[PDB]
Amino acid sequence: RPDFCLEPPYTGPGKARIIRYFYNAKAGLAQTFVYGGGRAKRNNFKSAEDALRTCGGA
Repeated sequence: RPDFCLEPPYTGPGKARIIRYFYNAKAGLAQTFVYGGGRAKRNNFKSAEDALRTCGGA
């Protein structure tokens, strides 16, 4: 599994409220989070389906 997939989400310092997806380590689900619009980390997807294709598999 890529090495960023089990990290908590990262809002960053931006002031936007963009609804992105992260792969939730505990649950194994794609979940929404509020992204601030800059300085993303890699557990940050535009859709649930992208989060699962990248992070869902062991």
